[PDB]
Amino acid sequence: ISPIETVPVKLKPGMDGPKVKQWPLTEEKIKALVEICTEMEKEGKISKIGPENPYNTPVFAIKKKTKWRKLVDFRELNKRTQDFWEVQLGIPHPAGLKKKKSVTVLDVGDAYFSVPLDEDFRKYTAFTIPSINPGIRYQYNVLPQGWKGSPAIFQSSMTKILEPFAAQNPDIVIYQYMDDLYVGSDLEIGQHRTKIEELRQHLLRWGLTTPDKKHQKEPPFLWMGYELHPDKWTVQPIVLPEKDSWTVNDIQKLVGKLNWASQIYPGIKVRQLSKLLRGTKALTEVIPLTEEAELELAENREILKEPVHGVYYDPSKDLIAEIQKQGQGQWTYQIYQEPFKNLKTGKYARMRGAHTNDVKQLTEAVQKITTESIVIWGKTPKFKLPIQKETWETWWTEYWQATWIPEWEFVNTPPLVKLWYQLEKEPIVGAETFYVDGAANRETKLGKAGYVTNKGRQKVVPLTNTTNQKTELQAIYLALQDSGLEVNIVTDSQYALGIIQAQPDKSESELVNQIIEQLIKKEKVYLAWVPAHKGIGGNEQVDKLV
Amino acid sequence: IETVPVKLKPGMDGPKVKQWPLTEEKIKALVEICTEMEKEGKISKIGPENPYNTPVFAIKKSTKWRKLVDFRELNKRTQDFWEVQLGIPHPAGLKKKKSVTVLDVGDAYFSVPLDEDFRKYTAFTIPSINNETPGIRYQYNVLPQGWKGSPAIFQSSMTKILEPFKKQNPDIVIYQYMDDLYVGSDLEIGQHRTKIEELRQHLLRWGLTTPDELHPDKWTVQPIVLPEKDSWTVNDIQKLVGKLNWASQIYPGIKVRQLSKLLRGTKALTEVIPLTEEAELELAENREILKEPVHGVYYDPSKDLIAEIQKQGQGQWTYQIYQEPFKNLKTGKYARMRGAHTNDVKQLTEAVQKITTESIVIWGKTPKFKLPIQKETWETWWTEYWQATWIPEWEFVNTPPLVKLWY
Ligand SMILES: N#Cc1cc2c(Oc3ccccc3OCCC(=O)NCC(F)F)cccn2c1
Repeated sequence: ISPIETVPVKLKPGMDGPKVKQWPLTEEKIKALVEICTEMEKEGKISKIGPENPYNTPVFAIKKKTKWRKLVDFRELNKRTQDFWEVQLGIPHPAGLKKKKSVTVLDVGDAYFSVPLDEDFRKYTAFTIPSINPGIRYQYNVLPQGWKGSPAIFQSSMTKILEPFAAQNPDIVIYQYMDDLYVGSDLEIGQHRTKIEELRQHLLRWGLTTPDKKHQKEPPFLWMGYELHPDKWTVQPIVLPEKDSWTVNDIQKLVGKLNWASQIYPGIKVRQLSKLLRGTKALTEVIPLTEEAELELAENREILKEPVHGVYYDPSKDLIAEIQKQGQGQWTYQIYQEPFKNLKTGKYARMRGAHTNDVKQLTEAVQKITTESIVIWGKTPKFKLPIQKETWETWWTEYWQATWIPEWEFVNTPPLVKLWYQLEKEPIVGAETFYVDGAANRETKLGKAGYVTNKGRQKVVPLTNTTNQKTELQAIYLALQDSGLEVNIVTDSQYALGIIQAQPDKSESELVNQIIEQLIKKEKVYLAWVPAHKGIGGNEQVDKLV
Repeated sequence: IETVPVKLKPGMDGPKVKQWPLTEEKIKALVEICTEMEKEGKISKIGPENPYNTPVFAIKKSTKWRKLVDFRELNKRTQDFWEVQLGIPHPAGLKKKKSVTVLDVGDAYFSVPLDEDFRKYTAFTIPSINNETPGIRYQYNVLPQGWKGSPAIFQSSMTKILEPFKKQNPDIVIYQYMDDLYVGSDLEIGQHRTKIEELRQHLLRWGLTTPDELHPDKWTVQPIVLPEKDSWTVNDIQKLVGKLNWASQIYPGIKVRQLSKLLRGTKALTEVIPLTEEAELELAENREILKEPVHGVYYDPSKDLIAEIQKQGQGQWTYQIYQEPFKNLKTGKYARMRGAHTNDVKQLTEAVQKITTESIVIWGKTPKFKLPIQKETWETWWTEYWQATWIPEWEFVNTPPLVKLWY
């Protein structure tokens, strides 16, 4: 229907067009089919064909959610056609729009059939209506529905069609998206309503129907699970179901709705709920709920009780993001230009790695935020951060990775971010020296831990249900319990030396947590490593004992 | 100018790499840059039946914006059959010259048309902010900078232009990696810098413009240093025995049996132990085997080079280039000097760039770096100090060292 220039299309190299056999179908529909083919051929969107080079594609039909509709399964032609540029995977985030007084939503109908199909490629869309026995032989002249090439071609066609209208009206802004156009303008309602009328008249000269103002939608706008309001945006109403049992499926659909709402409702927590999902089993088992999971969901219901809203972007104002701790390896942030209205909100969780500390998680949060600001606003924010310069200078000086830390100002809001202890970097003079070691049996899984100190002291503790890893941290925990506020531990295991020197303040293992509690209490600890089984003096003894 | 036909290795499709989100400022520079380039004919806009892509970045070469294209993937899918077909051979004498200046001859390529059927694989996208609009799509019509095929195809012209200068100066080494000429001499820095301006003028008066120094004389595997101390402790002999035990994986003729008896009973860490006759003998015998280079370490022209970098503190970073574990072909240490106007990512980025040049001079190929940095962090700021036109491969070693001081 459009005079648009076609886009040339090829078949995947060394392939050929789809040659499928039409299945006999119920004549009740066969005649219902031709009431479509003739009313489509009259508008030119298909055309009858002969027996020349016939490939074929199957075709079906079904009722309507009054008017039976046609279906063409291009699943085989789709496989053989060339590849195209990928249509827009993402969408704009409302935090990122800038308000435009009057906004108008136009959806073009028939959009794929308004756009023509490249001539030499039409012969591979051939399809056939059956009989009882001959057969009607058709083929497409416009972008067929559910063909692989239709979305990307139509998007490019539409883009080209707008281009002359934009060059005349640099005052107005059009967002394109699938079959919709969203037109915004800082024009007074009479100029704006006139320009919209110019646009629809332009598009109809290229064959593209648009709704009349009797059909022009009006705010609020329900778009991609949002509520678009003339001065504010929010998500759709969230509904958290109340069930006794919970399916593995059911838990997935809830952590879904919950993550969605965290864009704008601050405080959403989703740690314990997806800990339950760590089952990774198939999707009908009724997973039982934990008490912490039952508590978290309660708390989310209390945030979602009331409704909350977000502002739009203003390019003349600064961009500021804030981060507050929530204790469970869970962090939360709000992005705003004004202190009573957020642009958007969100959370971060270090569900990667078994041991971590707060400063490193804080840095990873700053990193998440910086990536997201770039996507949405084209810039990075200024950070309002609950940590102090001397704290951070110390960690990123002594860290092994390189880290990049933007300009930030310290907001004094508890809970702060601090270093909860520091290992000494040289041995402590006038402190005992524990020579810890530990060992376990891979079959029995019994093992043991002990130490020997320079003051002649000696212990050995038996363990059950352990591993050379568990018992090696168990040795170190032992030396800590039994010593002064200053202690010199000396160990032969690289694993245990690895965890400790990382300086974690939180962990999955309760053993490591108990070691952390002891290290916070101690006033000085020097940890030291020697090669195992190298007759160095000190280890040799423990190894025997243990 | 007729076009050299260009073919991928058969069964290889074109590249499809995701475009990275960019600052608004950078997008403006690309759109300016690309608008001029479309006018001079170098690149053209494309349609939706072109599925390929290649990332674009904007860097600062200066107070003007240069554009950098990451042709890494398209190089693997074409040039791997163009190290063989039109390959440029590598002189093993360049590492041995006293001075080596590097000249940028990237403009040459932009005159030469690119094979019409190959252009579709040069496609790139200028992204938009907040997915407002599918980006601007372009493809090249001329030999693109950063593609490894541009200097293969332009070789014949380059050999011709250079040869009148090669005759006058038969003792200068000229090597071409990508868009850069490496010129190495044995002249005094005063005379080297003269000869370079002669070549700059010869080049400029044959139509080849270039914008207006290394010393590979101390480039070897730096030896392992045993701390020399006047007095020793139980802790210092533990650090010493632990180091020498790790070196035994490199120099297998190391005996630590004498030093380990020197602290026989369980003794306090700070307890000072004097060393016996057989101790200093085990220390000095091991010092001489650790200042003398390794046996069995040969460059393999079929394996990749691998460069590992570790952060040392106070603006110091040490590096190791190898192809097999522990057979280090090269080691060094890089230190910045940018006061308090230096940060961790500025220093790592210059480290990578300096390591890649040494790699190019010595072997004619670049390593693949095992980088100590969060991946998303690097994918966000590396372009802020990238002054180079090539881009090495890298991955991110989220596993810590635990070694450090051993280097
Ligand atoms: N159904 C629907 C719908 C409408 C839009 C949309 O609106 C705009 C269109 C052009 C220019 C600016 C626009 O937003 C600026 C902020 C604003 O005020 N938006 C409209 C709200 F106040 F109604 C943008 C993106 C997706 N859309 C989906």
